[PDB]
Amino acid sequence: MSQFIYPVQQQPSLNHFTDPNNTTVFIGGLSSLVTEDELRAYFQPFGTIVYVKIPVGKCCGFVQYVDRLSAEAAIAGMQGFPIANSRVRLSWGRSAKQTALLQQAMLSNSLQVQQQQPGLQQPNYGYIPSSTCEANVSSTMLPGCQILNYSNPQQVIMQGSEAVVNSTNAMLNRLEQGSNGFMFA
Amino acid sequence: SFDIWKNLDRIRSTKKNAGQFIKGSLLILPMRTEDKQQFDECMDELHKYISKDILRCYPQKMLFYIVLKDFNILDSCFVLSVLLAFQKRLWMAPSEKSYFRVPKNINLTGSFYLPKNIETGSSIVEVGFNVVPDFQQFQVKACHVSKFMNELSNFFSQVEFGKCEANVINYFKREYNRTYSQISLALYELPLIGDGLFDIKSYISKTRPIIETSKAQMIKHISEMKAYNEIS
Amino acid sequence: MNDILTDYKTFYLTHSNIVTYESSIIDSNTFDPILYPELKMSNPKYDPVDWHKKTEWKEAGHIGITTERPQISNSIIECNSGTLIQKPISLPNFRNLEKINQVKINDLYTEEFLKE
Amino acid sequence: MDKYTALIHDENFSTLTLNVSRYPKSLAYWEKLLNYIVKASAPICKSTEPQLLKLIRCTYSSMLNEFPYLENYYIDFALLEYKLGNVSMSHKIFQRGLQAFNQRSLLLWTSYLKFCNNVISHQKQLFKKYETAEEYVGLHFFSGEFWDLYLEQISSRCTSSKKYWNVLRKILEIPLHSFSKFYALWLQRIDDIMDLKQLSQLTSKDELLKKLKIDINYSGRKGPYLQDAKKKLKKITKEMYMVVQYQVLEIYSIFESKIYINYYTSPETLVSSDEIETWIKYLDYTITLQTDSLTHLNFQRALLPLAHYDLVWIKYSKWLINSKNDLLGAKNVLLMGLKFSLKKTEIIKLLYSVICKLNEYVLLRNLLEKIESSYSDNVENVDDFEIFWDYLQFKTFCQNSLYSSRYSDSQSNGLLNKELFDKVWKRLSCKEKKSGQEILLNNLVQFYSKDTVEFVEKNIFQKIIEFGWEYYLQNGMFWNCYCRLIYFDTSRSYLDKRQYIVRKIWPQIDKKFAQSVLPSLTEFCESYFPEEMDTLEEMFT
Amino acid sequence: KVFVDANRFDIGDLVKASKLPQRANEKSAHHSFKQTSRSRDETCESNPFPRLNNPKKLEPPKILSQWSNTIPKTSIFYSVD
Repeated sequence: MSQFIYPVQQQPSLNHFTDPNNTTVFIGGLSSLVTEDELRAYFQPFGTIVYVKIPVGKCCGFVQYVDRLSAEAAIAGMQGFPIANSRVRLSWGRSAKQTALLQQAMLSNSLQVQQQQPGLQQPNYGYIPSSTCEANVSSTMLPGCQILNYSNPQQVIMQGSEAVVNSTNAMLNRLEQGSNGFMFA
Repeated sequence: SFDIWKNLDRIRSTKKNAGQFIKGSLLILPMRTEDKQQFDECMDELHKYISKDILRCYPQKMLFYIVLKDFNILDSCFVLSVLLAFQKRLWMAPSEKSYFRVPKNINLTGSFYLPKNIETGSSIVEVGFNVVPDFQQFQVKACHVSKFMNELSNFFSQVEFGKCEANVINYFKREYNRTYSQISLALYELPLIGDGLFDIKSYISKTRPIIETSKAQMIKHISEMKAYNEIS
Repeated sequence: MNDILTDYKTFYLTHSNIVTYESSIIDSNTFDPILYPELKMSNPKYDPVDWHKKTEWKEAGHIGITTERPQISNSIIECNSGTLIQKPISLPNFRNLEKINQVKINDLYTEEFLKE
Repeated sequence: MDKYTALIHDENFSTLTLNVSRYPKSLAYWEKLLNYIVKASAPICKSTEPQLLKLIRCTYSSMLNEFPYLENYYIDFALLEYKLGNVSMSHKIFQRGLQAFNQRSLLLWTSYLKFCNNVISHQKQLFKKYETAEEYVGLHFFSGEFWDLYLEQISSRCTSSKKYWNVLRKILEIPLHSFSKFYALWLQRIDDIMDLKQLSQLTSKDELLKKLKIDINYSGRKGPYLQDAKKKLKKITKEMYMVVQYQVLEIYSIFESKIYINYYTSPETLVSSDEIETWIKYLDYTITLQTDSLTHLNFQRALLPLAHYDLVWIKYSKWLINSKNDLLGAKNVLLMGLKFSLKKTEIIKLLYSVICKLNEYVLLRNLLEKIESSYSDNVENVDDFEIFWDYLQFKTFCQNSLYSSRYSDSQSNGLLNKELFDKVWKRLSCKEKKSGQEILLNNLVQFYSKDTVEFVEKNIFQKIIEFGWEYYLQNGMFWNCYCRLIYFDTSRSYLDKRQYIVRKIWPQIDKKFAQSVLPSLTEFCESYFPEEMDTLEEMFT
Repeated sequence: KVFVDANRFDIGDLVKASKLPQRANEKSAHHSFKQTSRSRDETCESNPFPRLNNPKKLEPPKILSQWSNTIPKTSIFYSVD
């Protein structure tokens, strides 16, 4: 036979660490004084967030981004940052239903098998990953512009030129209003 | 002390053959002014000591190319100090109107170019990613003047040049003007992107179905991701 | 923090001048009020001021999963061949061949949450 | 008539030329126009019409100004100029094409060296071109084909055969896609060693004796001593292979399996989101590894599918700013990114701030003059607000620094300068056609001094009152900004400002507008005047 | 124009001259493939979106078969298919 052959390798068995599609972030070490909106305000600018939830009393939370890129920017950006006087340990975690399935498999100790988080269905042309929109469009769809984006919660909206106004506009709102106390987050 | 005659004598004293000229030596400093008149006044006050052969000024037709040929190591200190402190003092301390005195709070910042075929074997750092094709750009940052005089001495004491052509200066002028002409044209193309110069009509009928199916894949991914997450 | 930096940039540009700005700069911190808000826009723990025992190296391709990589200790791929021809090339020194199959994972989600 | 005039009086040449001239950036028009010109020369020869050849050279060179990253057309224009006979112009076309890519391109270096081989005929210089090519493009993941070119030139030309070992030992450490092939060459080329002195080809004498315990000057029976030596060197190669195989299989499995498009297409092509994500992650990996030749090569290698986006122009600029500490480098990256990218607003913002840090304010004045000149001295009327607002902030910085203040306590008059205030009023006067009205009011509020508050109150608040513009009067943010202007005056006392807001301002707004104004105005009131919150509620019900 | 190698400007005529007299066409009819030549007149309008199922992945880097147990046993991520 020939001296050059293609390499072959074993699969690494699919937990939440070895899933390439996993976009949810386990934040651990939460301070129990921090709400879901206050944590959303921390993890918002890294991407668009499918959902943010905090288990009652369990001193940990989850943030589920839309992209893998956004989530890795989150884990690199906010690692050991003190959210309300307690340093925060970030890692990959699973969802809510997947966690319920792992706990019911942990009681019966039967299998503990995970399944893979869904992917977008490549190729997508409009989407530039890790890019956020806050709120009559005639788009020419030329490439530098961002034709498509995810609506904040959930829907698919086309970004425009006008949105760089709206974010700035909303920004001045939470500099003023949140200063007086009407949103702590 | 912020007087350049005092530093120039200070560095004539102690720098181990600071008078000797470097063979094959070429420094090009392109600078911009918004007043032609006061800049020409500075070049007159400069040429009274610099001499016509060693230092030249070529105006592009505001941009002025300041070229040093065959300079001594001591001579480069004097010229670059006067011109960089002038370029700064136009904004910082406009009232003082002395050329050979650098007022306090001026940090000298700028860039110069040397020919590419120099071998060097701090405060003057060579740049990665240089726009001019056959020249090397160097940047000087935050030098008091006492520190900048010292640093130019330690820089041109080491560096050693070789064999540039007679008309290398015209080549630098031509290439510099090409790059800034290209970026000016790039700014004039800023309003014109949609359909002024692009055939928007035929583009849109080609990428309309693609963004439509991409949108459908995104909404189907949102539903599929809710059905993954929710317990129900 | 993103709001404070954007509004203070707009405030600083509209309300101050080049004299105050160039006095605000000292290069011992490399703080400058126009560019430093732009660089630290989304990096909360930004400061401007052996790189294989760091945890940025160890989990470079894959985040959360840390592995010691085999690497050649004296590696000549920076050297050009014209200077490599001058004198004879040393044999390679190595590092971490034993650890190519061991990879470790700091599974906080299993321990702190499911196992509680 | 000749073949040129038969070409120039063709009906097609008019339409093809004219479509290119209408739509410069669309590139299918340029390719149809160029293919038609070249095909209407049935045989290209040294006697074909010199007017027609001059027309061909003008067409290709203008296309390579419009689209400077098309590698295949730099090669094709060089090969056409070769066929016509002058190899000097083909040299200059290859070097022009290498210059468009900052020397960092594998296809142009590979083709320029396969060309150069035939026509240099000076050996030191031909090899110095390979040593120049290797520092820019030699660490490319697909750069195996370059190293094949360099090794076949060495093995034909050199008589000594030490240069082959010295090149191949370097190639052994690069994590190339085709890394094994050069391991197989080293293994065969070790296996054919026929005595002890040849082992000084491999490394030095002292390293063999000290590290591997082989003596080359061993005199004795030399057969089994040589077999032992070859077994030891095959082991040390096995460990080096094992390192490089880990590198290459990691890079392939995460990153290079995922990128499908490696070349520039046209300013109208889109890239899938997957490839944008893996290019961003693959650049992050490269920046971690800290090989600067390879980081520059990978940014240049990444700009090919997505030159026209701007996320990598920004990213490459940021890497030069904070990881290499180089601002002139980052200015040159962003400045070149103006040429390529279609969006340009984020690049201009970041480039303004890079220049301001570099203390080069005259260049900032020239870029502001070119942006006001690009909109015909009429930036106040631009549809996209981000251009106007970034322009206006940095123009205000230059303007406060350029003209001394008119107001007390050295309070630099930002938007209250007759050059800038006229632009702001001219954009405020369009009322709904323009986009950014509340941001502009909300920044005009911020003056907080008696002289400044009086000017801002009289010129934009009283005047939009007396003109009766219904857009501003029904809008809650107008009244809120006006109350917030007066309330934060450091001059006026508390009873004075509460008196002014409740007694003078709040009657002026119409009662038809209450349903539009009361959400915002309440939000002022509860924030600062809880006591007067009855009065407001009584005034509008 | 660069990679077909029959349309190049340097060896385009030479590949044309190199073919053969081709006097036995029975070998040409015995080989029943289509020849499928690439013209020089192609523009970028054809193939607008290359990625719409038209390409296949890059082939993995080949390794030495004698050293095939050198490889790490399991890959890092779980790649389906």
